[PDB]
Amino acid sequence: GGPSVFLFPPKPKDTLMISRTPEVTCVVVDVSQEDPEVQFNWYVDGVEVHNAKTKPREEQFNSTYRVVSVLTVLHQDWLNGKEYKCKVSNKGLPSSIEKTISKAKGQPREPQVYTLPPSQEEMTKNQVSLTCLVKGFYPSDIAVEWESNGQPENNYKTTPPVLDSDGSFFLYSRLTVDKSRWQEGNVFSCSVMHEALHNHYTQKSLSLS
Amino acid sequence: GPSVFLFPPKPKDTLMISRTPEVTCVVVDVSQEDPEVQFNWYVDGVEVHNAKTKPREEQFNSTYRVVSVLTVLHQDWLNGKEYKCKVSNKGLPSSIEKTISKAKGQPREPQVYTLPPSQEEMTKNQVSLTCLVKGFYPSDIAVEWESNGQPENNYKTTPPVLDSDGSFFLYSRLTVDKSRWQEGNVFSCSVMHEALHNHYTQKSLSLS
Ligand SMILES: *[C@@H]1O[C@H](CO[C@@H]2O[C@@H](C)[C@@H](O)[C@@H](O)[C@@H]2O)[C@@H](O[C@@H]2O[C@H](CO)[C@@H](O[C@@H]3O[C@H](CO[C@H]4O[C@H](CO)[C@@H](O)[C@H](O)[C@@H]4O[C@@H]4O[C@H](CO)[C@@H](O)[C@H](O)[C@H]4NC(C)=O)[C@@H](O)[C@H](O[C@H]4O[C@H](CO)[C@@H](O)[C@H](O)[C@@H]4O[C@@H]4O[C@H](CO)[C@@H](O)[C@H](O)[C@H]4NC(C)=O)[C@@H]3O)[C@H](O)[C@H]2NC(C)=O)[C@H](O)[C@H]1NC(C)=O
Ligand SMILES: *[C@@H]1O[C@H](CO[C@@H]2O[C@@H](C)[C@@H](O)[C@@H](O)[C@@H]2O)[C@@H](O[C@@H]2O[C@H](CO)[C@@H](O[C@@H]3O[C@H](CO[C@H]4O[C@H](CO)[C@@H](O)[C@H](O)[C@@H]4O[C@@H]4O[C@H](CO)[C@@H](O)[C@H](O)[C@H]4NC(C)=O)[C@@H](O)[C@H](O[C@H]4O[C@H](CO)[C@@H](O)[C@H](O)[C@@H]4O[C@@H]4O[C@H](CO)[C@@H](O)[C@H](O)[C@H]4NC(C)=O)[C@@H]3O)[C@H](O)[C@H]2NC(C)=O)[C@H](O)[C@H]1NC(C)=O
Repeated sequence: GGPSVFLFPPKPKDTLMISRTPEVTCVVVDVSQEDPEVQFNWYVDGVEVHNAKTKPREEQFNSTYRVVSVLTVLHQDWLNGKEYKCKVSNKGLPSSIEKTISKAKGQPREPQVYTLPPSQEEMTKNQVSLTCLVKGFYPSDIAVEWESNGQPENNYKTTPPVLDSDGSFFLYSRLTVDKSRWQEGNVFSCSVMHEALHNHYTQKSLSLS
Repeated sequence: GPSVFLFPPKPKDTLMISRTPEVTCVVVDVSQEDPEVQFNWYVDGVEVHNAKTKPREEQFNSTYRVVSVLTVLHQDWLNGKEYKCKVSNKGLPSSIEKTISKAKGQPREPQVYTLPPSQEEMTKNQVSLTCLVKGFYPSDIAVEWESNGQPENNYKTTPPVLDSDGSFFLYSRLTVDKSRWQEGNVFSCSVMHEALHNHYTQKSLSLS
């Protein structure tokens, strides 16, 4: 047999906001009962760190255990492409497993944000679609949000990023609103957060006029 | 050990009786040590034998790639019959089994809306023509663009997204030169779905 190790990147919104906390997560599955206490070693560009909180064994229904270690990272380091390494080993055993992760390499490209009002044919329905097109960005790590008059909006869905011909990404975010709120003149805003934007943030408004 | 993958027929093939839909079972990572691979097809439990098998293929990583294709009936797929692929090989200690069928559920008609480019995009050399297709089920769908009867090629489509009402939506973006849009050419977004009358609909989009 043998345990498996998976490494997960922080959330884009966490890396692009100084006030939030980005976390790299290392997950070990298929740990047997009589396996020694799993130990973790974290490395940032080869340099070992020690500010990683490790969680206890979590029994799964397939009679294996699950162990999770979480490392807090600096926004500056992750956005500069530093390499994070998770070294998993049992206490005593010489076998060791390593996994690494880092940001996508490549030239960051600034996204272009366009807002599209609902089609004239959709006005007959009870609810209209507000469309936010975000194209031409790299890497694909991005966060899109909707809001109106300050408060966040709730009923929106965002497509996965699609790789475009020029090597950049684009996606669409669709906010569904009641037609009444669109005709009453309310202002809706599409917030985009990407590392290639000024202050990692831009915003485009959309209202009936 | 090797791995097996099972693919559904193309949505365009299942929505036109003039075309032929086929389920595709692909066996990859077969080692040259053992080239013998056996297929067994089942349609709602009943085994069939009318499926063909493409001969082996080389790979840049010193592996093989054998394919088996079963032709299905349009009514059989749209009714939800399960299709099973049982791959037997010496490289597999027990035969791998893969099943597939159309998503069960009440079909829902797609709404298609064409959206012209944003005013802010007119400052670029190319503009974006957007086709919103929402409220459809199942996710099997085909979206194409054409201008003045001839098909367009420079478009990309997002994968279907599960909306909160249990239906799917997607966007298709046709990229055209700003000149062509400004000259008044008519572009059409074609959508093919089983819940549509004649399985086909198209919405146009022009400057005036
Ligand atoms: C015993 O059970 C455990 C627990 O499973 C749970 O319990 C059982 C009983 C069932 O009920 C399960 O349904 C239930 O989930 C089993 O543990 C599982 O083990 C498998 C592998 O054997 C793992 O699969 C991997 O999954 C990752 C993604 O995992 C995320 O998303 C899952 C849902 O989609 C979610 O369940 C996971 O917890 C995890 O969630 C993430 O968590 C972090 C932090 O917690 C969070 O920040 C994230 O937001 C969150 N994400 C989401 C979406 O929620 C998947 O990525 C792996 O695929 C990679 O590796 C494959 C090789 O193993 C490879 O084939 C793939 O192509 C892919 O390869 C990667 O590709 C990327 C490209 O993008 C590349 O960059 C990478 O380098 C490359 N890596 C490699 C190695 O190739 C993989 O599929 C399960 O996650 C894991 N579940 C849990 C809960 O831990 C255990 O296997 C069982 N044991 C036995 C013997 O049966
Ligand atoms: C050696 O090389 C070969 C060949 O690779 C080729 O050559 C090398 C030299 C490189 O240049 C490669 O870049 C090049 O591709 C390798 O064979 C590959 O093996 C991998 C697996 O390791 C396969 O990946 C899977 O791909 C499927 C989708 O496959 C289609 O799309 C591919 C492009 O995306 C395309 O290349 C394929 O040919 C195939 O195309 C289809 O062809 C049929 C034929 O008629 C056609 O009808 C279809 O229309 C057409 N489709 C398209 C889209 O074009 C992908 O879906 C798989 O992901 C699932 O499986 C993972 C592993 O199980 C799992 O971790 C994922 O999470 C995911 O899980 C699935 O998720 C869906 C939805 O979420 C769910 O419904 C499923 O149930 C679920 N399944 C499971 C099991 O969980 C997977 O990524 C490659 O396709 C395959 N390449 C070819 C050409 O077959 C070989 O691996 C190499 N070996 C070594 C040792 O290196």
